[PDB]
Amino acid sequence: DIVLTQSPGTLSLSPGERATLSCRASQSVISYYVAWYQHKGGQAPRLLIYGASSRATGVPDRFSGSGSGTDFTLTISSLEPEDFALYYCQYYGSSPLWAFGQGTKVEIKRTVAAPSVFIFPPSDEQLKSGTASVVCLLNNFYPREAKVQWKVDNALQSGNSQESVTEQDSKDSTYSLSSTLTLSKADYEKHKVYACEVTHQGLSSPVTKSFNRG
Amino acid sequence: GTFTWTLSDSEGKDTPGGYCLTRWMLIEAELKCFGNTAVAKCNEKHDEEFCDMLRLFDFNKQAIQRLKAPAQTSIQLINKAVNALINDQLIMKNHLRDIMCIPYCNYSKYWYLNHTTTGRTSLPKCWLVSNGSYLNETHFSDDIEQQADNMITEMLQKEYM
Amino acid sequence: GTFTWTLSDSEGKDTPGGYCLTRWMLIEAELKCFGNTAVAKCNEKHDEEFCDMLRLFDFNKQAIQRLKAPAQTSIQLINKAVNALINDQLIMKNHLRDIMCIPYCNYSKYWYLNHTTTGRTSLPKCWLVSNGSYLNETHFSDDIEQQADNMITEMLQKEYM
Amino acid sequence: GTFTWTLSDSEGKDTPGGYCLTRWMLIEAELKCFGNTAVAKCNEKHDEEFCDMLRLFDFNKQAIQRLKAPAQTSIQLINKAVNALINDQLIMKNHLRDIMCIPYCNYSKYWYLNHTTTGRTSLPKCWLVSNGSYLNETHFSDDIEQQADNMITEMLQKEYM
Amino acid sequence: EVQLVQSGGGLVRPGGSLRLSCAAAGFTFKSYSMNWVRQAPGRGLEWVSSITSGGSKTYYADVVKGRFTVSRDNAKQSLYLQMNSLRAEDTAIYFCARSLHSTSQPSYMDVWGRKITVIVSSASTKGPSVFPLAPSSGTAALGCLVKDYFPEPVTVSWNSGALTSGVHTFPAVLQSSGLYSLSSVVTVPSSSLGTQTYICNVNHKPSNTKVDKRVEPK
Amino acid sequence: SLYKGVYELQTLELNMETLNMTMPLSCTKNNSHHYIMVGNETGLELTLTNTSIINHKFCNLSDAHKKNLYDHALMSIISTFHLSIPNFNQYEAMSCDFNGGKISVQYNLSHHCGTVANGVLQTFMRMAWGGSYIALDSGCGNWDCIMTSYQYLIIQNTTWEDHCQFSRPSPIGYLGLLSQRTRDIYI
Amino acid sequence: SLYKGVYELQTLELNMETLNMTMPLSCTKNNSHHYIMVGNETGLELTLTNTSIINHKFCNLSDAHKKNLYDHALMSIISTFHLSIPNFNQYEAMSCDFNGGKISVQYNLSHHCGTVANGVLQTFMRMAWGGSYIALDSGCGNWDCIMTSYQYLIIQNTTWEDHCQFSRPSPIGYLGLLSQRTRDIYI
Ligand SMILES: *[C@@H]1O[C@H](CO)[C@@H](O[C@@H]2O[C@H](CO)[C@@H](O[C@@H]3O[C@H](CO)[C@@H](O)[C@H](O[C@H]4O[C@H](CO)[C@@H](O)[C@H](O)[C@@H]4O)[C@@H]3O)[C@H](O)[C@H]2NC(C)=O)[C@H](O)[C@H]1NC(C)=O
Ligand SMILES: *[C@@H]1O[C@H](CO)[C@@H](O[C@@H]2O[C@H](CO)[C@@H](O[C@@H]3O[C@H](CO)[C@@H](O)[C@H](O[C@H]4O[C@H](CO)[C@@H](O)[C@H](O)[C@@H]4O)[C@@H]3O)[C@H](O)[C@H]2NC(C)=O)[C@H](O)[C@H]1NC(C)=O
Ligand SMILES: *[C@@H]1O[C@H](CO)[C@@H](O[C@@H]2O[C@H](CO)[C@@H](O[C@@H]3O[C@H](CO)[C@@H](O)[C@H](O[C@H]4O[C@H](CO)[C@@H](O)[C@H](O)[C@@H]4O)[C@@H]3O)[C@H](O)[C@H]2NC(C)=O)[C@H](O)[C@H]1NC(C)=O
Ligand SMILES: *[C@@H]1O[C@H](CO)[C@@H](O[C@@H]2O[C@H](CO)[C@@H](O[C@@H]3O[C@H](CO)[C@@H](O)[C@H](O[C@H]4O[C@H](CO)[C@@H](O)[C@H](O)[C@@H]4O)[C@@H]3O)[C@H](O)[C@H]2NC(C)=O)[C@H](O)[C@H]1NC(C)=O
Ligand SMILES: *[C@@H]1O[C@H](CO)[C@@H](O[C@@H]2O[C@H](CO)[C@@H](O[C@@H]3O[C@H](CO)[C@@H](O)[C@H](O[C@H]4O[C@H](CO)[C@@H](O)[C@H](O)[C@@H]4O)[C@@H]3O)[C@H](O)[C@H]2NC(C)=O)[C@H](O)[C@H]1NC(C)=O
Ligand SMILES: *[C@@H]1O[C@H](CO[C@@H]2O[C@@H](C)[C@@H](O)[C@@H](O)[C@@H]2O)[C@@H](O[C@@H]2O[C@H](CO)[C@@H](O[C@@H]3O[C@H](CO)[C@@H](O)[C@H](O)[C@@H]3O)[C@H](O)[C@H]2NC(C)=O)[C@H](O)[C@H]1NC(C)=O
Ligand SMILES: *[C@@H]1O[C@H](CO)[C@@H](O[C@@H]2O[C@H](CO)[C@@H](O[C@@H]3O[C@H](CO)[C@@H](O)[C@H](O)[C@@H]3O)[C@H](O)[C@H]2NC(C)=O)[C@H](O)[C@H]1NC(C)=O
Ligand SMILES: *[C@@H]1O[C@H](CO)[C@@H](O[C@@H]2O[C@H](CO)[C@@H](O[C@@H]3O[C@H](CO)[C@@H](O)[C@H](O)[C@@H]3O)[C@H](O)[C@H]2NC(C)=O)[C@H](O)[C@H]1NC(C)=O
Ligand SMILES: *[C@@H]1O[C@H](CO)[C@@H](O[C@@H]2O[C@H](CO)[C@@H](O[C@@H]3O[C@H](CO)[C@@H](O)[C@H](O)[C@@H]3O)[C@H](O)[C@H]2NC(C)=O)[C@H](O)[C@H]1NC(C)=O
Ligand SMILES: *[C@@H]1O[C@H](CO)[C@@H](O[C@@H]2O[C@H](CO)[C@@H](O)[C@H](O)[C@H]2NC(C)=O)[C@H](O)[C@H]1NC(C)=O
Ligand SMILES: *[C@@H]1O[C@H](CO)[C@@H](O[C@@H]2O[C@H](CO)[C@@H](O)[C@H](O)[C@H]2NC(C)=O)[C@H](O)[C@H]1NC(C)=O
Ligand SMILES: *[C@@H]1O[C@H](CO)[C@@H](O[C@@H]2O[C@H](CO)[C@@H](O)[C@H](O)[C@H]2NC(C)=O)[C@H](O)[C@H]1NC(C)=O
Ligand SMILES: *[C@@H]1O[C@H](CO)[C@@H](O[C@@H]2O[C@H](CO)[C@@H](O)[C@H](O)[C@H]2NC(C)=O)[C@H](O)[C@H]1NC(C)=O
Ligand SMILES: *[C@@H]1O[C@H](CO)[C@@H](O[C@@H]2O[C@H](CO)[C@@H](O)[C@H](O)[C@H]2NC(C)=O)[C@H](O)[C@H]1NC(C)=O
Ligand SMILES: *[C@@H]1O[C@H](CO)[C@@H](O[C@@H]2O[C@H](CO)[C@@H](O)[C@H](O)[C@H]2NC(C)=O)[C@H](O)[C@H]1NC(C)=O
Ligand SMILES: *[C@@H]1O[C@H](CO)[C@@H](O[C@@H]2O[C@H](CO)[C@@H](O)[C@H](O)[C@H]2NC(C)=O)[C@H](O)[C@H]1NC(C)=O
Ligand SMILES: *[C@@H]1O[C@H](CO)[C@@H](O)[C@H](O)[C@H]1NC(C)=O
Ligand SMILES: *[C@@H]1O[C@H](CO)[C@@H](O)[C@H](O)[C@H]1NC(C)=O
Repeated sequence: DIVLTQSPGTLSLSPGERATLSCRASQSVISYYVAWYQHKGGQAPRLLIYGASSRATGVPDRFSGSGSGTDFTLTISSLEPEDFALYYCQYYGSSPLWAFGQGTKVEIKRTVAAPSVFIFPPSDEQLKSGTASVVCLLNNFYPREAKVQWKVDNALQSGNSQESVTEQDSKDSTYSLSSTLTLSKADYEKHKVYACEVTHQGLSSPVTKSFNRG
Repeated sequence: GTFTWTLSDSEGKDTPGGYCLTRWMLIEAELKCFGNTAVAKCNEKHDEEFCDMLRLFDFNKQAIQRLKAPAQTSIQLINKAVNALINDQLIMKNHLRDIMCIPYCNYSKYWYLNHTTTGRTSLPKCWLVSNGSYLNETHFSDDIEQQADNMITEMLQKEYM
Repeated sequence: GTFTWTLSDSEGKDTPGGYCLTRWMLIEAELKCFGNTAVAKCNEKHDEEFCDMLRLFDFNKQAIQRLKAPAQTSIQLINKAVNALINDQLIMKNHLRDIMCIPYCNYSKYWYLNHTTTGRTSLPKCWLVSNGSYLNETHFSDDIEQQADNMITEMLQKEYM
Repeated sequence: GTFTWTLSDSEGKDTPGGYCLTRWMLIEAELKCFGNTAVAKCNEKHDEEFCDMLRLFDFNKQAIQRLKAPAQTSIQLINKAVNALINDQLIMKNHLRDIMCIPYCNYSKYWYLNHTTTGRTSLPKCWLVSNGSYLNETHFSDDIEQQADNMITEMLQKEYM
Repeated sequence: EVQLVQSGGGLVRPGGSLRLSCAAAGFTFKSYSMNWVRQAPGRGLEWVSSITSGGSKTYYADVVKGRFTVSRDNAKQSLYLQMNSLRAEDTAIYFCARSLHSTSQPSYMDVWGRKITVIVSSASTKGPSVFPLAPSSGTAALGCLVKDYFPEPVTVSWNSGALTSGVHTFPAVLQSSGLYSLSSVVTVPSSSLGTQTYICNVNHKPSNTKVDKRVEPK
Repeated sequence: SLYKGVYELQTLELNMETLNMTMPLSCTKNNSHHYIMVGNETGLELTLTNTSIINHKFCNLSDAHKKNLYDHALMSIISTFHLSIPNFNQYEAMSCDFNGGKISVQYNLSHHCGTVANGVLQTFMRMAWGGSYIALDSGCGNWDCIMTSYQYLIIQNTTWEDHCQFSRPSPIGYLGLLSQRTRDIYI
Repeated sequence: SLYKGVYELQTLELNMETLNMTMPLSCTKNNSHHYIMVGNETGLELTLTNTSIINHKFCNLSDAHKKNLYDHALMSIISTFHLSIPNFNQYEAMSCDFNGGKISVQYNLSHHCGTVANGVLQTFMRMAWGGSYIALDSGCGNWDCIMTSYQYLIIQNTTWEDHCQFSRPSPIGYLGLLSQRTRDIYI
């Protein structure tokens, strides 16, 4: 089956810069069947480039199509706030009939920001049910690449927590994360000290926020 | 100019008109015939690659037959009949298609619909190619649909006649 | 290219369109006219020898009329208009027919059907010739039948209109 | 030869087929589109000046798009595609018309009918000119009538279909 | 105007079927080919199935082969997609788009219909449980926890919708039990704690649940 | 005001200027000056004046081809003109100059009907199709007996400006002589 | 599997080899070797190699015509090639040799865009239409800026063998350049 490789998977720029989105195919495909799309999470995807080079109606002149053989490129001359979204390349004719790329993410490049870490103990109203939840808030940081580790009595726990990342803000252009550590009320009383270890690129040393039960 | 070669392979057939391709005109295939209802579009349409080959083969068939062989395979004849046999811009169009990375016709493979019972055949349209590889069948499925629907509309008119 | 000369002899006629041949355009014959229903096939069909002569005579009629006579019968004009008046491959086809001992059209004699009462005329098709002798009337009787039947089908449509 | 360029501007339209003219292709005018019912006559008729310009603009659109720009605007390409894009005798006809003081087409101004409510458009026929002045609207009013009546007959067939 | 009218979303248990529809608006439907396209949660774009104009040839992706049945009614100008024997991974948003594969023009999907929410899960409809998240001692952060609810979505506001600055309603995640859960937090000044009352206004449109939890520091 | 009470007469005028990158465009400024534009920065100047620009009667084309310094695009359209000229037997009127790629060809028109000046003027009317009748008297009157008051036809290269004053640009001119090429020429 | 439930998709591939007696057939063997077959015992060999076969820079065509020893059929297709080549002003790359009818023409391609090597390569792609993209890089990418890694184009006569390895024979090639003949050539 044909494999569409979109590079890079994450892209950081600013309005007015040149975006060079690539798309690699496993087989020497036909240029005439390559197409590019812009996907906004709120609505349906929009066709930008069809036939590798042709621009669809309503697509601004800044978008451009290029490529031949196995290397195809979508290039935006100068960026705009509306252009910051996801982009997909496609090819029709091989297996599967409609091949789709991975997903090139276009985000605004904010100056590096440090996450404001907060830890939340499980509420007593929740422990009455029979299950505890430990929330570790990471607020307003850049970039999105951040790692959260859970240490229970200075002992790491893996797989028992769930992360959640918000989208880049409209004004400050930062991200936020909320890793929720879920444990049983019987096992939450089995321990005493709980902490989440935050490691970010904009951190000189890994910050750890903790709390003692009771 | 405009092509003017008229082919005639009506001898010993159910209806006058129509052309047949001998098993020596097709690679790894037996002989195939096409009805007069189909070849009639060759006298009208100025843009069918398969019609230009029919006039080219019917010329090759008649030239070898009705003219004594030259001493050393003279090319003087075909150079003066080329404009009356094919279309010089139909091949020039496929050049530009190939030049613009668009699937073109290299005049080798042709496809056509053929009914499973009544045996009615369509006019063979050219199978396109780009970077030396034929298009998959799914690349132009809607073209077959438009061509398969033309069969139904053309079938309707005979009963209406 | 493709011929583009459009003739107009509609003045003082029952219907617009149609062309007439003066008694000086025909040898040992008076003037003959043909309806707009017939000459309309000259703008479409790319293979009628009689239509190429109509455009050639209507050019000769207009060139002598609308251009002051040259000093010594200049040929510069007709050489540049020949491709827009006739079909260079229609004459080339008749060469190959003559070359292959096949009855060809030497552009002199033409035949046509003409109703005995209503006076409807067909488009004059060319009378063929081989080894310098015209074909007898019986050589292409089935061609007249196909042409005489076209008259009935064309007659039917007017009432259907 | 015979022109063979096929244009395709069907993306994002109600029906496949048809061509649109951008506001940069027209002087002092916004963009105008024409239905597939109209542009279909461009693949058939060998005598429409507006169809030759459509193939010329669709070539200019595709040539700039699908071929990297030459070093100093090379003319080698258009010289070999001219016979497959336009008709060399259609322009030669307008020469002879201008030469014979007959109103000719200088390929600039075109007229067309456009319904006041349903928005159906005809194929733009060329606005003629003689001694450097366009014909008044009344010079060819009967041509519009024959063209406006064709709209009614073409409208009737869709309901009959 | 050229549009595609989508419809057919819903929730089903794994094993049940679901029909997707898509009507044609303002274009010759029988002239174009129809395709189905889905997007799994937090995943890339995927191709489901395709049926040519005139419905002569049908194609499917190896995943939904057998479970899915694409059909079209060129008389009604409508596209359909039956999803017999659905599974867990089939939950996604689905789209119907038209295409034309011909010699004349390249491959593209220009006209698209809006999203179609399909959720295939064995869990049942349950209201949310709102647990507070308060801090303890110049700005602090407090929030709510919307845990164990089904299905999506849930809207959360703060202080009757007046408080908007610094609010972060996090995307919901699906727990191992098959129940969604999210947290809505807001950054507030430390000087207002114990003085400005903070309440989160959670509304669960499924089951019509309206919970107002008071978040106060411990 | 409306045809058949339901239809409107609407018009459109093509903007030929956008075809400059693909094909040359022909337009005339006034009676004397006529232009062919090849691109957006290069052009050719056809002019009709009583003043001679080349006194010598030579045409070293072979040398110009060796020292390839001209633009091939402009050499194509100047070769198309001379090849389109029929009945060219008086090579004394052929005066050319290509010093360092600066192309310039002159035709001696001062020499009755069917002269060597006739075929040159006929080719000129087709070359600048849009508005060439201004250079001749009763242009539609004749075809073979074509004559002007001027005595020299000078074709020099020039830079691109908005010279299209009397007529708009048009490729209809140049595209017509491509078929007349190497025809009616004697051995 | 069947279209409209009543129709079948069937195909046919034409055997171009049978047209050999009437028209020439063009086919390519590999990257370097390309062929035009005229008959069943005579052919022509187009090859692209970095090795030169003609050191001298002459082309005695007039002598070759006097001592008529070549095949007129092969002289027609070699004249068709050079006449189809546009913008041929560098006659230094033109090196020919016709000793006793043994025909052989060489083009010096080692010399940027629009060079004398461009028009020769363009004519070559049309001559061996079936499978000429293998000799160039990104053949569909360009038309005017056409270039290869090799430095010489040698066209020698050869005997007939089953050289059609990469592509099948086809007259579509040769029949296309018959209209481009004597066009875009300068005086
Ligand atoms: C139009 O385009 C198509 C696709 O690009 C093109 O088709 C291909 O033609 C070649 C040439 O015939 C085929 O290659 C063959 O491969 C088989 C299997 O390996 C070989 O055995 C064949 O060899 C024969 O010829 C040799 C030399 O003459 C002999 O020594 C040998 O014994 C064989 O007889 C041959 O190399 C290829 O398979 C097809 N591809 C497809 C997909 O069909 C076609 O040729 C183009 N048309 C024209 C007119 O060029
Ligand atoms: C197309 O083919 C047909 C048949 O091959 C061909 O027709 C023939 O044309 C010749 C030439 O006109 C005819 O011959 C005539 O015979 C009569 C009777 O003998 C003569 O009187 C004619 O002579 C005239 O011309 C002489 C010299 O100009 C004069 O001195 C004399 O006084 C006459 O005016 C002439 O020789 C012949 O009869 C026909 N045959 C038939 C069957 O009609 C026709 O010419 C071909 N078309 C073209 C354009 O060549
Ligand atoms: C087909 O025939 C028609 C009619 O013969 C012909 O139309 C005419 O074209 C000329 C040239 O564009 C028009 O003249 C204009 O007049 C206005 C008003 O005076 C001027 O402002 C225009 O000047 C422009 O160009 C100058 C030099 O480039 C600039 O300096 C200036 O600022 C302007 O931009 C121009 O001279 C004339 O009005 C029309 N006539 C009609 C009735 O429309 C048409 O050109 C012919 N087609 C072709 C392809 O030649
Ligand atoms: C020779 O041909 C070439 C190509 O055919 C042609 O180039 C094109 O010129 C036009 C007009 O100069 C360019 O169009 C512009 O495109 C930009 C975006 O790319 C638009 O923003 C522009 O719009 C503004 O200007 C318009 C007036 O022109 C206003 O009406 C409008 O409201 C905007 O304010 C404008 O449309 C086009 O981009 C180029 N082509 C390319 C590939 O760049 C060239 O002009 C021709 N030569 C000559 C002398 O005309
Ligand atoms: C160049 O073109 C010429 C003419 O277009 C072409 O000549 C023809 O070649 C074919 C095949 O070699 C000949 O056909 C044979 O005809 C005899 C009877 O005359 C038959 O018996 C033969 O049949 C046997 O062989 C077949 C395989 O070819 C088997 O399939 C069959 O079952 C039989 O066993 C065979 O059909 C044909 O006769 C000549 N033409 C003439 C006028 O003789 C020539 O081959 C072309 N050049 C090349 C290199 O192909
Ligand atoms: C055209 O279509 C072919 C596939 O052929 C089709 O197969 C069915 C889906 C039906 O529709 C048939 O009617 C039709 O013939 C495409 O070819 C395929 O190429 C890919 C990549 O080159 C192959 O994938 C590989 O598979 C092997 C194992 O077989 C793996 O090891 C590789 O890692 C890779 O995944 C694929 O197998 C192959 N398909 C076949 C049937 O061979 C072709 O790409 C497509 N387009 C063109 C221009 O030909
Ligand atoms: C379209 O399809 C039909 C069938 O689906 C094709 O018809 C079959 O064609 C073959 C070969 O042309 C015929 O075979 C011959 O049979 C006769 C005896 O009848 C035998 O003497 C011959 O030697 C040969 O074997 C077959 O009879 C025929 N079948 C029918 C029912 O007509 C048809 O050829 C296809 N059309 C095209 C253009 O391929
Ligand atoms: C088809 O056949 C009919 C009759 O079978 C031909 O009609 C007749 O044609 C002649 C000559 O064109 C007409 O003669 C003329 O009569 C008028 C008076 O009406 C006279 O003034 C003229 O000087 C001339 O003598 C004759 O009237 C006419 N008869 C009828 C009934 O129309 C017709 O010409 C044939 N068509 C062709 C194309 O030959
Ligand atoms: C034939 O006549 C009709 C009306 O008599 C023309 O239709 C009108 O055309 C204009 C311009 O093409 C349309 O304007 C546009 O409106 C949209 C919003 O609908 C706007 O977004 C665009 O920017 C533009 O302003 C107008 O809507 C349209 N009216 C109708 C009822 O369709 C038609 O263009 C004429 N045909 C031709 C070939 O000129
Ligand atoms: C046509 O227009 C051109 C350009 O405006 C005129 O040429 C100019 O003539 C004057 C007077 O001889 C010179 O001073 C300028 O240098 C010329 N300019 C150019 C660009 O050549 C020309 O005279 C006009 N011809 C007519 C008949 O009006
Ligand atoms: C064109 O080139 C030729 C060849 O170089 C020039 O001919 C020379 O003419 C002068 C004067 O008549 C002689 O003294 C030389 O002997 C000639 N050279 C040769 C090699 O024969 C000719 O003058 C050039 N013409 C122009 C206009 O430049
Ligand atoms: C015709 O083309 C030549 C060559 O491109 C132009 O010559 C240039 O002229 C300018 C001004 O005289 C000089 O600054 C350049 O150095 C010249 N270039 C070369 C290569 O010689 C000439 O100007 C053009 N003709 C016109 C009227 O502009
Ligand atoms: C293309 O095929 C030809 C013929 O098979 C190859 O030519 C041969 O090259 C070898 C090695 O130089 C010589 O020994 C033979 O004498 C050559 N034969 C002929 C008939 O010329 C050629 O090398 C191949 N080219 C490529 C790139 O594979
Ligand atoms: C190429 O085709 C010709 C014509 O079919 C073959 O010619 C024959 O040659 C033999 C031996 O010289 C003669 O006995 C025959 O009389 C010739 N045929 C005719 C019709 O005159 C030739 O042999 C073929 N060559 C190859 C290599 O197949
Ligand atoms: C082509 O033919 C000419 C004419 O026979 C050859 O020219 C001769 O060249 C030699 C060496 O330069 C001179 O000594 C002779 O005087 C020349 N002969 C004449 C009649 O001028 C030329 O060498 C031939 N070229 C080739 C490649 O064979
Ligand atoms: C090109 O054609 C010539 C002439 O037909 C061929 O020359 C023959 O070569 C063979 C072998 O070297 C000799 O036995 C013959 O006597 C030659 N004939 C003549 C008339 O000179 C030459 O072989 C052909 N080229 C190739 C590659 O075969
Ligand atoms: C065109 O009109 C002008 C205006 O008087 C006139 O001088 C000229 O002779 C006319 N030319 C033709 C060919 O009618
Ligand atoms: C054709 O495919 C080959 C295979 O990789 C590639 O190298 C070449 O660049 C392609 N050519 C074109 C014109 O797409």
